[PDB]
Amino acid sequence: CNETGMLERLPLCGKAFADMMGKVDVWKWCNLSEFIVYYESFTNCTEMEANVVGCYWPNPLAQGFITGIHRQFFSNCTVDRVHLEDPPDEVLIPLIVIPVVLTVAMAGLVVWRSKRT
Amino acid sequence: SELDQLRQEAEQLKNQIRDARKACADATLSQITNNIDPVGRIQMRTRRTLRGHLAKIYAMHWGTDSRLLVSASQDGKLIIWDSYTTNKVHAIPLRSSWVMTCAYAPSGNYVACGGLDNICSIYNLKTREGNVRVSRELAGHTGYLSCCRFLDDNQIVTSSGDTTCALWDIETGQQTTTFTGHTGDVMSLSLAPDTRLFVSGACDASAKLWDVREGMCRQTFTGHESDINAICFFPNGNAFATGSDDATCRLFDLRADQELMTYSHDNIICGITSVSFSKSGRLLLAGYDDFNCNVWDALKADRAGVLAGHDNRVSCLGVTDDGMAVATGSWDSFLKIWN
Amino acid sequence: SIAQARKLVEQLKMEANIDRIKVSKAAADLMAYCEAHAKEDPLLTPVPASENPFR
Amino acid sequence: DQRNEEKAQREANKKIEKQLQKDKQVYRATHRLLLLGAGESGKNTIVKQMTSGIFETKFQVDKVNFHMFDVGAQRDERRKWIQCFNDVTAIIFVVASNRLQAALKLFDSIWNNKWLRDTSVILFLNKQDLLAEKVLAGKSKIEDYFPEFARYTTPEDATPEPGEDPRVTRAKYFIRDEFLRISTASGDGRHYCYPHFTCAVDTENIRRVFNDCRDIIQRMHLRQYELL
Amino acid sequence: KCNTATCATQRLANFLVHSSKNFGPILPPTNVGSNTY
Amino acid sequence: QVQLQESGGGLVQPGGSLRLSCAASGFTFSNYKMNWVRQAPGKGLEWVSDISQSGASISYTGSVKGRFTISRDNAKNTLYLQMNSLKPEDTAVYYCARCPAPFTRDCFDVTSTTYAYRGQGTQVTVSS
Amino acid sequence: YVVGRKKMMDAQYKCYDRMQQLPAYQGEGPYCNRTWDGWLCWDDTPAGVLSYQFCPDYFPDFDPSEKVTKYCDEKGVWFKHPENNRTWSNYTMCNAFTPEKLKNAYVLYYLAIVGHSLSIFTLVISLGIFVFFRSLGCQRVTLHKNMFLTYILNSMIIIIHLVEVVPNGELVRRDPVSCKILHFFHQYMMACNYFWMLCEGIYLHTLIVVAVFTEKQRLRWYYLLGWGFPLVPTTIHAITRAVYFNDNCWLSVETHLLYIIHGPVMAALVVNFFFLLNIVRVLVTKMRETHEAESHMYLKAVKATMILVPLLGIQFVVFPWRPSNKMLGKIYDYVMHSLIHFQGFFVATIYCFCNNEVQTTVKRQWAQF
Ligand SMILES: CCCCCCCCCCCCCCCCC[C@H](O)OC[C@@H](COP(=O)([O-])OCC[N+](C)(C)C)O[C@@H](O)CCCCCCCCCCCCCCC
Ligand SMILES: CC(C)CCC[C@@H](C)[C@H]1CC[C@H]2[C@@H]3CC=C4C[C@@H](OC(=O)CCC(=O)O)CC[C@]4(C)[C@H]3CC[C@]12C
Ligand SMILES: CC(C)CCC[C@@H](C)[C@H]1CC[C@H]2[C@@H]3CC=C4C[C@@H](OC(=O)CCC(=O)O)CC[C@]4(C)[C@H]3CC[C@]12C
Ligand SMILES: *C(=O)CC[C@H](NC(=O)CCCCCCCCCCCCCCC)C(=O)O
Ligand SMILES: CCCCCCCCCCCCCCCC(=O)O
Ligand SMILES: CCCCCCCCCCCCCCCC(=O)O
Ligand SMILES: CCCCCCCCCCCCCCCC(=O)O
Ligand SMILES: CCCCCCCCCCCCCCCC(=O)O
Ligand SMILES: CCCCCCCCCCCCCCCC(=O)O
Ligand SMILES: CCCCCCCCCCCCCCCC(=O)O
Ligand SMILES: CCCCCCCCCCCCCCCC(=O)O
Ligand SMILES: CCCCCCCCCCCCCCCC(=O)O
Ligand SMILES: *[C@@H]1O[C@H](CO)[C@@H](O)[C@H](O)[C@H]1NC(C)=O
Ligand SMILES: *[C@@H]1O[C@H](CO)[C@@H](O)[C@H](O)[C@H]1NC(C)=O
Ligand SMILES: *[C@@H]1O[C@H](CO)[C@@H](O)[C@H](O)[C@H]1NC(C)=O
Repeated sequence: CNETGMLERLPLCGKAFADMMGKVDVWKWCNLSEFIVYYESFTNCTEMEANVVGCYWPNPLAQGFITGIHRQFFSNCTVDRVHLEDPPDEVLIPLIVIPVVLTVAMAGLVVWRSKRT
Repeated sequence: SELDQLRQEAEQLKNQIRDARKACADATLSQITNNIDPVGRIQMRTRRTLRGHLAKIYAMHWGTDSRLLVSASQDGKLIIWDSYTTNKVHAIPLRSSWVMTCAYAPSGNYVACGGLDNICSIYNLKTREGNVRVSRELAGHTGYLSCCRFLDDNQIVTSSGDTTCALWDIETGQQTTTFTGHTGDVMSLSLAPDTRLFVSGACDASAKLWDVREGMCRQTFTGHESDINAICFFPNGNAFATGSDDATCRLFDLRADQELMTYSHDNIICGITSVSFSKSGRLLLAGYDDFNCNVWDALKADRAGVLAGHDNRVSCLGVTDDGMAVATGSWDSFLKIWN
Repeated sequence: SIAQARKLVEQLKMEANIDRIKVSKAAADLMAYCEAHAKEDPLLTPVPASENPFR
Repeated sequence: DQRNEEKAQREANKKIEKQLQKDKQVYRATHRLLLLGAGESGKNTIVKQMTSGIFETKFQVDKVNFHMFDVGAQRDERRKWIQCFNDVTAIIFVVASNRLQAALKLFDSIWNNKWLRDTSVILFLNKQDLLAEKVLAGKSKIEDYFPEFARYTTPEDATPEPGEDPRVTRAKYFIRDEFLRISTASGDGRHYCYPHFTCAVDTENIRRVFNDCRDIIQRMHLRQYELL
Repeated sequence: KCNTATCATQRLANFLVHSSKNFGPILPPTNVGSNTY
Repeated sequence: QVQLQESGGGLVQPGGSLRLSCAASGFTFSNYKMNWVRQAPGKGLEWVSDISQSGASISYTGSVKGRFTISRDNAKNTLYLQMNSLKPEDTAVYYCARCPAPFTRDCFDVTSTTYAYRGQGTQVTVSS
Repeated sequence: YVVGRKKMMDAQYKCYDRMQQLPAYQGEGPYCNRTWDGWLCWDDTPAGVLSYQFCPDYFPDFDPSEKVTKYCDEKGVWFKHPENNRTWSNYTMCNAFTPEKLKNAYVLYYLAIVGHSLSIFTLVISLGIFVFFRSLGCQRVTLHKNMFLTYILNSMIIIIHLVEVVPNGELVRRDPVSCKILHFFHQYMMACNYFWMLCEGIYLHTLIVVAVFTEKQRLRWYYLLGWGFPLVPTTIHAITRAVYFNDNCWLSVETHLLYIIHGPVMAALVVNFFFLLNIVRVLVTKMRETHEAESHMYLKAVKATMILVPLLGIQFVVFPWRPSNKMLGKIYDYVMHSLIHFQGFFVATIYCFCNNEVQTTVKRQWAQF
């Protein structure tokens, strides 16, 4: 497809994204819910820019234009979220073996002490 | 020979009695009561269920107050119940766990018991210190005690598997009178309302009428085909009912000296374990081996009701002196009060 | 035994020489007793639940 | 003051039920046995090896309490007092191996009685030493009193002690099969028969009763769960 | 993934939750061919 | 009254035949299992043979098997005992014994010293 | 679908957030560059390895249980689709078998609703029979009453979870604490149900094998094992869940933290399996001592085993692993779900309705009434 032609078609919607970010609270740039529709329209915008030159979104080089604005405009935000990951085996294995061991020990205790009275 | 001469004389006397009894049989109790109104259907309900016994109950006896009752179980316990509140008044541990009979003195001061130990034990209930203790042990029977009934606080009649009955003096512990004549295990006895006569039922298919003071057998009643297990006097004292292993109950009259009525049914093929009359004598309650108690119309020989609350063999039943309730003991370790 | 058979004969004589009444007379006495005490029979006449001690 | 008597009666009833709970523990733990024998059977020697109408013998095996009862001054008629023993763990029936035919008739009556249908029988075929001396001598033949003995063969499942000869093994196993024919004819699973070749002075008799009683209680528990 | 017999009910519940408890035949399924990502 | 009267009996030569009859009265004969017991001189009572209520089940003691035949006629209320090839060992007083309870597989105490449901016995002597 | 575009857009923002925060690739060898395809985010991967990622939740036909695969060329470039010469990530397994899995899950859903409904109906009647008829009371029946109660409570909670939580998708998205509270009670009552199967196995093994003579035991140890001990693995799991894997309503099954509860449960059921083997061994020995025929011995040994399987939960031990084969997995689902959701009905039928002692007692009291 076209590499040279597509890169100059990019700044149009790029700076257009740089004005919608201005009207919304600058201090609230990190919360995506502030501009969920504007950030989306920028994506659908970048979608067909590559399509008009015939390149297939995503493109190895058009990603750098999205990364380019993501470097200067989104850097003061927390990268942490719900991780949802299992603990390491040094922690996970004792968490499973101990209740299993206590189960066998608890059953044998019933066999021992029920008739003992 | 003299044995064949004494035996042939017995057949002559038996034929003479059979002809004397047939001369008086002018009518049947069924024919004279054919016109009276039947009692309908007697549907009693279980009012109390007395729990606490660990093994099968062999006997029970009501007190003269129609409230307290004693029961004997083969776990070795005598329990005196308050049937109104179902509370236990006394729990008497027995020396021998094989008890087969129990009795409540008319004064309410003593209870008796006995069984395979061949001993009738007397327990004082009104001792000063308050612990029920054995007051006397009546030894002398060479067989298991099957039934005992108090004449008063100082007299008691016993029946045993030694084919004999005895009258005891509780203070001295001696047999004042021995009643012999049965050829089988005497299973039950019933005192007359005046306590001057009593009838005994044995395993010789025969019932006998005894004089308490004279110590002699006055009348011998036959008609049953198997062992007589239970016996009860009619309220007036001129008749008595018997229950035998031939699955029949029979009513005998003392003055007519023969049988009057048979209480049987084709679907009943189990022996009778207990019999009792109502206050008026109209109802003859019988306990059976099929776990059931049948209420018979004594005058019409009709089945008037069934008590089907027990889960094992009904061993004993008794009606209060005021006729308010019937108590039933069974091998399922429970006593039930019916109204 | 001989002494057992002789005692049985002596007992059958005492039971044969008794005065018996007719069965009709005996049956009427039992029936007349039940009618005179039918009201006092709680099992025959169901007592009211107000005065039943086993309510 | 009717509330003062009704509260004193409930207090006495609570103290009685506390004692009855202790008596239930002792009663349910003890295993009762009935010892029945025949004419000159040898049961008195087994009791000796561990007026009065019944005799009681208490012994312990592996901390288990046993209470064996022996009938004393009772007449030869049993159809009434034998019903008292319908809830014992087992009936120990001692037989001296025609007194033998009398024991077979008594065993049939006990096995087929309607109240003893759920009671097991521990059969002690006693006097096995005296049976050997009689067969070895050969004075009186069992075929004269048991015609089917001439057609009898020792079962293949037999366990003869290597000391005795096949004549004694054939005789003692025929007598056992006489009792087992009665037991297998009416054995529907309610009760079982445990036959043992015993001598009156054997020390294994107490252990035999313990092992049979453990089998009876095991089969009772399996029947409660409907497994057997 | 648990894949144990005692986890069967939990696996069934987890699957239906993500399907929004839908049992109807879905409209033409999502393209996962060459035309898409 | 339950009555059992044994008939037959008498002197017979060794190898001879006899037939004993038991006339029963006072009970439903069809409901009871019947027995034959005997008491030899200087010996106790010994069970010989029994027969069920219907007559299908029949058992004998070993000493008489093949020689004695028991049978009952419920219509005539009679119990029979056919004794063939009699031996001097068969000399005894033969009693007709009834089981105590009806509809019962067990039969208790028929050989007791004192038993109510048993006849007076007939004498059978086998001598040359 | 608008909510799907919502979760797709934040994933793109989180991916460019991730590629920025992630340090540069350390290994000097050739590698595939960090890339965001239209749907998922891919980190730097070496050459010749095919990355695996869970399927997105952007569409109704997409199953998050399935995996997404992307291949890295040994030259260092991403996989190119042959038809169009395009960088392509494989999302085929996402919705390839969803309509057939959804059809099967529809049947299993109502199988669970009907099985637990029928179980509650029969067990409540069975519990009412053992409560009303005092004659049936004994130590075995006392443990049966507790066993029946676990089935009833477990079935009621499962029905509530299936009827209330499962269809309500907006409830899962809001993730209220009441959802995680119901899950804790669901896991506790589930674990009590299995541990009371162990209580039945221990009591039966003690009666038949170990302490035959003992007729009365202290049932306090069964109450502690059946009702009390299940609190231990449920609490440990709940604490580790609220710390490491805290998803909406704790509905995820991917976390290995589930084995904190299902581990001990499997251990309790394996002990029950060895109780059953010993019990069957004792029973077979009993039939051999009585010289029973070999034909009837086999029929009586299978019958005893078959009535003990629903009591002891043996079906969880013999079929503990779901096969990965799809046709055998479909058979496994219908078999196990049937045996799981109808277990309470089987226990109530075998041990109350078909119990001969219960039949004779009920027939007598009904005949009197
Ligand atoms: C007294 C009774 C006791 C019972 C004790 C337990 C006995 C065993 C119970 C289970 C027996 C059957 C197990 C195997 C089931 C196979 C299901 C078969 O493959 O598919 C049937 C399915 C529809 O298939 P589809 O058309 O492809 O679906 C298309 C679906 N799509 C439209 C969404 C795409 O289900 C339908 O027939 C009915 C659907 C609703 C009911 C589901 C089953 C509920 C439980 C029934 C049995 C309950 C117990 C017995 C009765 C009381
Ligand atoms: C969803 C969550 C919040 C439910 C929690 C319910 C528990 C608090 C309940 C349900 C089952 C109950 C148990 C059911 C049966 C018994 C046996 C009972 O003891 C008996 O032996 C009673 C029956 C008998 O007499 O045979 C003592 C209470 C206990 C442990 C109960 C204690 C309270 C339990 C654990
Ligand atoms: C919050 C949710 C998850 C429910 C958790 C319930 C537990 C905190 C409690 C509630 C009731 C408790 C039970 C109440 C009574 C008993 C009976 C007790 O045993 C006896 O009373 C002995 C009886 C005897 O053997 O005679 C043993 C503990 C146990 C099971 C307790 C265990 C702990 C339980 C289940
Ligand atoms: C998705 O939308 C599914 C939601 C809904 N399903 C249901 O509504 C299921 C119905 C819940 C069944 C509850 C029945 C319990 C009865 C138990 C009675 C036992 C009592 C004991 C004797 C008195 C759907 O749309 O399908
Ligand atoms: C078998 C019983 C199950 C009970 C399940 C109860 C589930 C709901 C619990 C709600 C707890 C309170 C949640 C809201 C708290 C608040 O916002 O104030
Ligand atoms: C009766 C027991 C009820 C148990 C209920 C458990 C509810 C757990 C809820 C967890 C919420 C999240 C806690 C961690 C929060 C965080 O650190 O991010
Ligand atoms: C019925 C209570 C059982 C015991 C408590 C169960 C767990 C309840 C709380 C779950 C969330 C815990 C979050 C904090 C964990 C921590 O202390 O690190
Ligand atoms: C009672 C004896 C011991 C019983 C031990 C039971 C162990 C059950 C294990 C279940 C599967 C555990 C996870 C397997 C999958 C994996 O982590 O790779
Ligand atoms: C779907 C349910 C499956 C149930 C499978 C149960 C398997 C039980 C196996 C029992 C083996 C018993 C071996 C006894 C050996 C012996 O003592 O001779
Ligand atoms: C001991 C009985 C079953 C308990 C263990 C549950 C596992 C199912 C049976 C074997 C298959 C388990 C495979 C585990 C997978 C793995 O470890 O990679
Ligand atoms: C007490 C342990 C019992 C074990 C019984 C056999 C369990 C075998 C589990 C593994 C084989 C069956 C499942 C295979 C699944 C697969 O290959 O994908
Ligand atoms: C008596 C309990 C039975 C439990 C198992 C019931 C379900 C299994 C039997 C029926 C389904 C068999 C497999 C069908 C597979 C298919 O649909 O092709
Ligand atoms: C990643 O992309 C950048 C784009 O400028 C390129 O320079 C670099 O070589 C790439 N790294 C790879 C493909 O490993
Ligand atoms: C993809 O690249 C190969 C290698 O050069 C080329 O042959 C092929 O034509 C390309 N794909 C298409 C659809 O043209
Ligand atoms: C995508 O995956 C499926 C199954 O996972 C496989 O059959 C197919 O060949 C894969 N496509 C490519 C291009 O590798």
